[PDB]
Amino acid sequence: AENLWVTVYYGVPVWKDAETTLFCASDHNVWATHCCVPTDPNPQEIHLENVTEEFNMWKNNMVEQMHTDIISLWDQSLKPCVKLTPLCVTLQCTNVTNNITDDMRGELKNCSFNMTTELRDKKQKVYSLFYRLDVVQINKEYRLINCNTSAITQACPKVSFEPIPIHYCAPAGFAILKCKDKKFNGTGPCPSVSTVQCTHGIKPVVSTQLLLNGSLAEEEVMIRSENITNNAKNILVQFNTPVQINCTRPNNNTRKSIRIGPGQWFYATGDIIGDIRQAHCNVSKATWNETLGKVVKQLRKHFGNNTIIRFANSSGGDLEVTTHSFNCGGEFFYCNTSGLFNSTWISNSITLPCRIKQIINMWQRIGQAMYAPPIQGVIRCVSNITGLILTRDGGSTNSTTETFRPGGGDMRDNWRSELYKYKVVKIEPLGVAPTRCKR
Amino acid sequence: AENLWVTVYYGVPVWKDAETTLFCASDHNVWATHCCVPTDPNPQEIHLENVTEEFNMWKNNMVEQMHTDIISLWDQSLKPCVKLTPLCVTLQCTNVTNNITDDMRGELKNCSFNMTTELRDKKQKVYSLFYRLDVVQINKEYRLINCNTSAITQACPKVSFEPIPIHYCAPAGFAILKCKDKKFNGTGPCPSVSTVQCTHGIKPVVSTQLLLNGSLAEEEVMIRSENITNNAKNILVQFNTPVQINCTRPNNNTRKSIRIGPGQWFYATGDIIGDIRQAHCNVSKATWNETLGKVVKQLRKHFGNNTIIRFANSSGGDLEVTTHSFNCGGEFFYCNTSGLFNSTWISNSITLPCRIKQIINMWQRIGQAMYAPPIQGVIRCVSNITGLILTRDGGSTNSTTETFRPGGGDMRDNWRSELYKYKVVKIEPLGVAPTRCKR
Amino acid sequence: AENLWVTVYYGVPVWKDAETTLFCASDHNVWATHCCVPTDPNPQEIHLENVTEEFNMWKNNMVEQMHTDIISLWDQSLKPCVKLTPLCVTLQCTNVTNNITDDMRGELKNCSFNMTTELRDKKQKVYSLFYRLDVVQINKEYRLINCNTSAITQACPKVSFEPIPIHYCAPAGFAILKCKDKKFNGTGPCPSVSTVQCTHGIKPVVSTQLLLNGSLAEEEVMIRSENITNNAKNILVQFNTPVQINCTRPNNNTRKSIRIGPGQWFYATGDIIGDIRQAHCNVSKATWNETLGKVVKQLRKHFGNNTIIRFANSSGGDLEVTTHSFNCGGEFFYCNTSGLFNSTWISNSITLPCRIKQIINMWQRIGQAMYAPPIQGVIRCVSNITGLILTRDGGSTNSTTETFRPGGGDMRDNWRSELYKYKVVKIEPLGVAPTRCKR
Amino acid sequence: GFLGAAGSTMGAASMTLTVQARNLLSCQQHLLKLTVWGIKQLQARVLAVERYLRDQQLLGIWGCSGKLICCTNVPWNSSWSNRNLSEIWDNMTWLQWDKEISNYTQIIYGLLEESQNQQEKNEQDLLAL
Amino acid sequence: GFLGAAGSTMGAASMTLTVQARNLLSCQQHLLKLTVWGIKQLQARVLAVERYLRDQQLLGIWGCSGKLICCTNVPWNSSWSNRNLSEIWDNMTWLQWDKEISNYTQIIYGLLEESQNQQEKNEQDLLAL
Amino acid sequence: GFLGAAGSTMGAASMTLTVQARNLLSCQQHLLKLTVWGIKQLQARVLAVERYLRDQQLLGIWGCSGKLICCTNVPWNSSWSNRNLSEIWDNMTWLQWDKEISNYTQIIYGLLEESQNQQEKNEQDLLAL
Ligand SMILES: *[C@@H]1O[C@H](CO)[C@@H](O[C@@H]2O[C@H](CO)[C@@H](O[C@@H]3O[C@H](CO)[C@@H](O)[C@H](O)[C@@H]3O)[C@H](O)[C@H]2NC(C)=O)[C@H](O)[C@H]1NC(C)=O
Ligand SMILES: *[C@@H]1O[C@H](CO)[C@@H](O[C@@H]2O[C@H](CO)[C@@H](O[C@@H]3O[C@H](CO)[C@@H](O)[C@H](O)[C@@H]3O)[C@H](O)[C@H]2NC(C)=O)[C@H](O)[C@H]1NC(C)=O
Ligand SMILES: *[C@@H]1O[C@H](CO)[C@@H](O[C@@H]2O[C@H](CO)[C@@H](O[C@@H]3O[C@H](CO)[C@@H](O)[C@H](O)[C@@H]3O)[C@H](O)[C@H]2NC(C)=O)[C@H](O)[C@H]1NC(C)=O
Ligand SMILES: *[C@@H]1O[C@H](CO[C@@H]2O[C@@H](C)[C@@H](O)[C@@H](O)[C@@H]2O)[C@@H](O[C@@H]2O[C@H](CO)[C@@H](O)[C@H](O)[C@H]2NC(C)=O)[C@H](O)[C@H]1NC(C)=O
Ligand SMILES: *[C@@H]1O[C@H](CO[C@@H]2O[C@@H](C)[C@@H](O)[C@@H](O)[C@@H]2O)[C@@H](O[C@@H]2O[C@H](CO)[C@@H](O)[C@H](O)[C@H]2NC(C)=O)[C@H](O)[C@H]1NC(C)=O
Ligand SMILES: *[C@@H]1O[C@H](CO[C@@H]2O[C@@H](C)[C@@H](O)[C@@H](O)[C@@H]2O)[C@@H](O[C@@H]2O[C@H](CO)[C@@H](O)[C@H](O)[C@H]2NC(C)=O)[C@H](O)[C@H]1NC(C)=O
Ligand SMILES: *[C@@H]1O[C@H](CO)[C@@H](O[C@@H]2O[C@H](CO)[C@@H](O)[C@H](O)[C@H]2NC(C)=O)[C@H](O)[C@H]1NC(C)=O
Ligand SMILES: *[C@@H]1O[C@H](CO)[C@@H](O)[C@H](O)[C@H]1NC(C)=O
Ligand SMILES: *[C@@H]1O[C@H](CO)[C@@H](O)[C@H](O)[C@H]1NC(C)=O
Ligand SMILES: *[C@@H]1O[C@H](CO)[C@@H](O)[C@H](O)[C@H]1NC(C)=O
Ligand SMILES: *[C@@H]1O[C@H](CO)[C@@H](O)[C@H](O)[C@H]1NC(C)=O
Ligand SMILES: *[C@@H]1O[C@H](CO)[C@@H](O)[C@H](O)[C@H]1NC(C)=O
Ligand SMILES: *[C@@H]1O[C@H](CO)[C@@H](O)[C@H](O)[C@H]1NC(C)=O
Repeated sequence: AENLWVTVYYGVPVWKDAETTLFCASDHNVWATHCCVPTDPNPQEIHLENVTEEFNMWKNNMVEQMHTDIISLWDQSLKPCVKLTPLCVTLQCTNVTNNITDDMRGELKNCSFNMTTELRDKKQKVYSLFYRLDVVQINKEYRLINCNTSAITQACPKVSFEPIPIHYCAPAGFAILKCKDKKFNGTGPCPSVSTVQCTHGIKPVVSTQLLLNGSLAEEEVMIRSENITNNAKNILVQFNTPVQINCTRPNNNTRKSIRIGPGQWFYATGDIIGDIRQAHCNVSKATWNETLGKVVKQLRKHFGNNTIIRFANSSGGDLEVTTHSFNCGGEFFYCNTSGLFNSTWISNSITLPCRIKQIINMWQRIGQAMYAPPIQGVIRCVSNITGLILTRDGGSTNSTTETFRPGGGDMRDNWRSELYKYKVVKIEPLGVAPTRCKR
Repeated sequence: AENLWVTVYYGVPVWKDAETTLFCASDHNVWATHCCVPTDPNPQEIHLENVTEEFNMWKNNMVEQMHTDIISLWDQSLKPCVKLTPLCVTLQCTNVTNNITDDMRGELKNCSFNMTTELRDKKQKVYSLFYRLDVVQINKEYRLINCNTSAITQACPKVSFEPIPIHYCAPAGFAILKCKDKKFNGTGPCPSVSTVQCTHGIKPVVSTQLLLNGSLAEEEVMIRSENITNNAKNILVQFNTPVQINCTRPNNNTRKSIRIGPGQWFYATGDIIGDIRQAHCNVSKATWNETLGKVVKQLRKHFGNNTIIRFANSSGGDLEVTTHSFNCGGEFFYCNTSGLFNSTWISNSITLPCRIKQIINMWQRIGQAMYAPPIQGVIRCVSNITGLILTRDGGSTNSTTETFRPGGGDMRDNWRSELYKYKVVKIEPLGVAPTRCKR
Repeated sequence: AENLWVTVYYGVPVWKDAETTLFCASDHNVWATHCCVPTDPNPQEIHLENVTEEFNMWKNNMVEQMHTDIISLWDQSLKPCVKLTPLCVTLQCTNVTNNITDDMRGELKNCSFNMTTELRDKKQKVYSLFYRLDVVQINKEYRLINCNTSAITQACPKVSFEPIPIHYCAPAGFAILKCKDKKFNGTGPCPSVSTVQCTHGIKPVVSTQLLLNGSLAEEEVMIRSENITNNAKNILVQFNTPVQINCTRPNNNTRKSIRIGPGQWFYATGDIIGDIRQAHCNVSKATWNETLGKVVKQLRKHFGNNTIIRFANSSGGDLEVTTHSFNCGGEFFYCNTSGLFNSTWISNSITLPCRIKQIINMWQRIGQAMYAPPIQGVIRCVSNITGLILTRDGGSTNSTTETFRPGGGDMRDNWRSELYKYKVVKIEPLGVAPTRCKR
Repeated sequence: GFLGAAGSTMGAASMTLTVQARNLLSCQQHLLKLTVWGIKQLQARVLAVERYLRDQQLLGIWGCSGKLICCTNVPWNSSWSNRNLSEIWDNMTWLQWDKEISNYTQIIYGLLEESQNQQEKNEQDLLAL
Repeated sequence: GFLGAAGSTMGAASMTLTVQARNLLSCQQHLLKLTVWGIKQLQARVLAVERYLRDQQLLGIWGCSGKLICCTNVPWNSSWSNRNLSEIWDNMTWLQWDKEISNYTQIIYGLLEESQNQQEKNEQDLLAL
Repeated sequence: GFLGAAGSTMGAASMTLTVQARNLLSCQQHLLKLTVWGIKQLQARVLAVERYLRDQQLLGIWGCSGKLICCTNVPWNSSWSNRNLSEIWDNMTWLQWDKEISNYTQIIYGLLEESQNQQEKNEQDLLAL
């Protein structure tokens, strides 16, 4: 009766959820190269009036995409460097005692061994220092820890892994939508959507227990989880103020280069210059014991105004789980965080010792090991704690006192909080509608 | 006079013969991955009325395409596994005698040798069993057979090469045409053409002399050849009924894992549990000596109603030529087929012993060798003999008695019979013709 | 007032300078394969009437493109061949004295050493001859020269690097413009431009000091430079007549193949058959001392009718700088050119001894070395000297006598003179102009 | 302003069709050596081209070519959406509309293809006449 | 039914032009790691696109764009095929026809290109008038 | 004769537009194994396709499709080039002309896009009327 006909339109502003490959883009570092295409210096962020969309940070393929690419890049940049297979020999070791402080006793070992020279038919006696974490006893015979499980390679002493903020950008035909609501918590509709060409800069920082160098929420400390109720799930906490942490490795180190083949050099840790001290991190007591008060108030929102909130130490397991894995300056620290989670909250300078390790299983895989060459001199790091990874045990439904503990994580979780506001969609420009025109 | 003009048409159903790359597609196996794209569960086979085309199975590039890809995939899946270079040492060997049946005497050797441990500076004494085919005498000193010619690697003990039916599918702009006539024999016009998206499933089975697990002709046993007259060419015979063959390796095997480096494991054959017996295959006598009668009748069609047809044994040469190469369960068998070809035909349970080999030159190339890890327990295989590869010598023009022998082949020949009915063409949608219209 | 409208045209013959990837194309050699796509046998060279363009040979990315690709191809063709790491052993060496001419005394060394056999646990005593340039003293103990710096591999004794003329061809949307003026000298407008599909054939010849086997200018000897005035820059001289040079390596060589592993063969230089003589090159005195007269006249054009021109020997530095690097027959010669540049010019058979080297650092990089297998029999080379690479020192502004010396170069310079006439542009087919039509 | 019309009504959004259309089509050694990232960039570029061309082919087949808006002769079925024009062009977005139509997409496309085949045959015959 | 009209006469086959046209344009880590099979899949896809576009460019140049059937002003040469219409449109397939014409393909294409260049110049001049 | 008209005047060069257009769109194991040269050949081919398509999309958006010459309704601004027609079509090449216009290229393209959007809306409304 209406006599309407199908009219075809092309260029219709309609889109559907999609999963594609984002291409990277920055502004001797590995991310200096794998993010060359410069971002626009003035990204074209477009506010969309009257657009509401559903977001889900726990099902975000951008998180998965970053994870795959960080690992893939990592193992490509180290591909051409010298293998340390020849170092997997029987070592003769003793304790380092020369000016070692009492707190470090037995931590370092002085090992001598028979290793080849550049000529196939000649050997040399060399020695180097190792941290005890990487040396396994076989009266003085020791083995490197990776020898019964994996191949060990030397990280290229030229390749930098200092985090670089990187941006993800959409390919043609795609767009990245950003959630700009306030107090968005993981999932559900976000009645404030803006379209961008690229994400903000995100640093590919790797850590456990404490989240470092991210965005500081916006208004208030926020608690997010896939489930909350199910204690098997993690709770991510994002701070609205940084807690500054100062970490150091005080020993003044030197290096020696040992030929292990024709054009193949091994970097060994030499004698420590001066007094030998323990690595550690400083957290301001008066900032931490205030920042947690904000976390506690937000937890009561879900756990009860009259409940008891307790922060306990970490649980059992290996260093990668029970300690704070901290990568800084090029060295790997394993810090003891028990001094940060020791309190009971009711309704009404902190020093963390650290260990240093050189043989690192960078990703939880079997068959590879990375040797981190030592850094000359001393190192000091300054960083922003921007959040927590917490787990929960009990209370709630039984008898008060929910216990929260710092936990480990899946790597992804450290990026999940920054990729949090973004979703990838594809544009579908064709569509039809009834009109009054006929050819 | 006719006042006709050129009219341009696009979308014309015309095509020309073409050679392109087909992409694979199935429904820890290597073909689980290199054929992911699923086929349509209901392929769109279209009968073409009144279409006759020339086919040629001997010039079919689909056969060549499969050959290149089977080899290429083979050497990629085994690329990351451990090399066995360190095993190429002087061995001290003796005969296996403990409960060995008389028929197996001297077949297995017990070899001990000096091999390294995971540490560069330590050695271990180990021993393993080998089949005599892979061990060469240098009074008791032996070498592995590949040492003077090629590098040897261990097949990955996780990668499966069990044949998977795979399908080939045309890329956009191409189509695969199928010959659906009856009794089509290699070359010439086929007045029954159907268009398909993909081929039927073809299993990438590798064998010599006997063709296994293919399609069972349709109506009658068929004999096909590039030439027939020229005895230098092979004759392929496709059966219209399977002959069931049951093969086994009865020895109950075990395995031991030997460290040969940091994260590098070698799989050795350990002691045989219980009685040691000879590998063999069973062919039903009453099926074989009937199936050949059909083959003989079809041969008389080309060789004479009153001639004499004789099936003789294989000729000289190495195992890959003179025996039936059979790959089953992951082990390599070399079976003696003389019991299958021993008869004279005129107008009017069979047991085949087998040998087992572990160092396999999988393709006829120089510089590589594959070590097949042993299978624990025992294996039994059931398969369908679907055809023969035969060669001819004499008779015909001289003085009766054509002799037929099982022959070897070019690998391709085992796929040639399944890719037999398919041809690849490209579509050329533009064309012109005279009409009565002017702009 | 004119009432003109924008009219859009597509297919406009307009272009802009551009840098893209050219694809190669020829007519066991590496360039037999990396230049397969055949050129058109009759290239469509189109003269452009009234077209003048600016060319610059010193900023030509085609030169850079060739350089990157010659190196990239070089290291790919040698990728799969055997490493000679096991040869880096302590050598026991003495002088070769059997029928060695006096001029060659001490040039060759007879070295014996302990090298492994195909079995990991066995050794063999072998010996081979080396040129003294590749052997470094450690009373008789010697090392191969590359052992303290780089990995050494054996050039594949099957891969040919004989120069093949190759052509560069434009990709779709691009064109190569050729400068066809006469007496064009490096930079500036060329009022004679022709469009081609591909360049002429250019042989990828590598040399120092003397330019070999190129195009012989056209009318007169030409001198080209980036600057002329700045003596820090090189001067390239292109001859209008070839000077024929005959080079040889007279010693009758043999070879032996030594197993150094399973399927791994090393090619050693065996005893010299007959008398041992010095390698050398012949330049006709009566051609050289005439060809330079032309060069001198052209130099006076820029340096003064009444100045003094002196040709002096090369300066200090290593062989790759101070000698004529000549690659011929597959062997590497280092020839002494002092006999060619020893004269003072005013207004009014030459024998060059050569050394042979086997361990070659083919490109000026650190960490790789190529071993050139010896050639059996003797070799003789005939080539065309087509130009010079000269440097200048003083005179001009001080007190007469400009001194010219043969110099080294950047590799690129040997191709720069052939890629000299070509420029790459891209076509931009859209444009607009005012017309009198309205829709 | 690429998706700026997303919250606009269907009618108002018809004025930005070129804004969306122009954004549907569009290092050195790092990607060339890292032959594991190049063969992502090529895949991304090839896909963008293929998607663009599939849309152009459908428009061509339906008789709508070189235009952003085309009238066709296929009648609207009230059964695909029993709404009047004042419910569609005003007070509704294109995103909402797609949800209303989705299931009938293939019916409509098939009808558009058939209409053009008939139209082309008629043109050829009329010109010959 | 992609090649279903293959045995049909040239006339009858004109009704399936969209059947053939729609089929001329159109894992994860396995192909990305096996950077020796990826760079077959990319080649296959790139080629399909290039072939499609070459046909579209010729149609565009000849003045036939966005249509499956176009009349042109180039007269038919009886020397290319001295047959009447009842021998061509009836009782003959397109495959047979291609064999009849093959050698004259380039002549016809060259003529179509020239015709369009003249037609476009005339349009520009007529509009200005 | 691909760039044969390069020295011709703008007017004369209008007769070779198909010469230039036809050349803007267009081993085995060596490139497949040398997966460091293949992923140059694919890049070269993909780029040629993308460049071709970007030009075609602009022509489509401006209302100029399937033609080498299109009149548009955007008036010429004397401020972009204050020359008369006898200075432009005669005694001047296209290469020189591009230098004269260059800076105003984006203004002109933006105007052409706007003109077509208005023209399409008017067609839809007129047909409904
Ligand atoms: C390197 O330094 C460490 C740290 O001092 C040395 O470890 C020491 O090892 C001895 C023997 O294993 C431990 O003594 C034993 O303690 C148990 C405790 O009940 C006692 O029952 C035994 O009778 C004996 O005293 C000693 O405590 C331990 N040191 C510490 C702080 O625990 C290590 O041996 C040194 N390695 C060397 C010198 O190679
Ligand atoms: C492992 O078992 C095999 C199988 O028995 C042993 O082979 C045997 O080797 C001996 C010596 O080479 C053969 O004996 C000789 O036979 C010839 C035949 O004419 C005869 O002239 C000689 O005087 C002598 O008797 C013996 O026949 C052969 N066995 C068979 C079945 O052929 C092999 O030596 C055993 N290896 C060991 C114990 O290391
Ligand atoms: C291989 O042949 C070369 C060439 O003859 C041998 O070199 C010779 O080495 C000796 C000792 O180093 C040189 O003699 C010394 O010369 C200096 C010159 O002032 C003199 O002061 C010393 O008292 C002594 O005479 C000898 O000149 C040198 N030959 C030449 C031509 O320079 C080399 O030693 C031979 N290598 C062997 C046999 O291993
Ligand atoms: C081991 O320590 C001694 C003592 O150093 C003191 O204690 C240290 C913990 C730190 O506080 C130093 O600054 C203190 O001076 C070192 O010997 C001293 O070396 C300085 C160097 O100039 C010298 O002036 C002092 O007189 C020295 N004192 C003595 C008793 O010798 C000693 O060198 C250190 N050993 C090593 C290996 O570093
Ligand atoms: C070697 O064989 C003996 C005998 O086994 C018998 O003969 C075999 C061929 C097979 O037919 C077996 O089933 C027969 O029993 C093995 O010794 C026997 O082991 C079984 C195990 O329970 C035992 O009951 C018998 O009494 C044993 N007989 C004797 C004489 O010891 C023997 O273990 C076999 N050796 C190996 C290494 O397996
Ligand atoms: C070393 O040289 C002798 C002498 O050869 C002569 O001088 C040479 C430089 C060259 O000119 C040869 O042609 C000369 O004949 C070689 O011994 C001669 O070998 C030939 C071979 O038939 C023989 O006829 C001569 O009589 C031989 N003369 C003598 C004195 O033996 C000798 O073989 C050469 N050594 C080597 C390792 O080649
Ligand atoms: C194949 O050929 C047969 C005849 O040779 C075609 O069948 C004819 O189709 C016309 C269509 O109207 C009928 O009128 C005739 O009576 C049919 N003939 C017979 C004998 O039945 C058939 O259509 C052809 N196939 C194709 C694809 O054209
Ligand atoms: C090196 O080998 C020799 C061989 O006897 C041994 O004595 C020495 O202790 C070894 N050195 C080390 C540090 O293992
Ligand atoms: C870190 O060092 C800075 C240096 O001035 C200091 O101000 C800050 O308080 C330190 N942080 C902590 C946690 O002590
Ligand atoms: C291992 O080496 C020792 C060294 O003397 C030798 O005696 C022994 O027989 C060797 N063992 C084997 C099995 O080769
Ligand atoms: C193979 O085993 C099955 C098992 O039942 C048997 O029926 C069949 O006859 C056997 N085949 C032969 C050839 O004996
Ligand atoms: C090989 O090794 C033995 C071991 O004593 C030594 O005597 C001999 O001189 C070595 N040979 C060479 C040529 O180095
Ligand atoms: C090179 O050899 C040829 C051979 O005939 C000779 O004619 C020519 O003069 C030689 N060249 C020189 C520079 O002597």
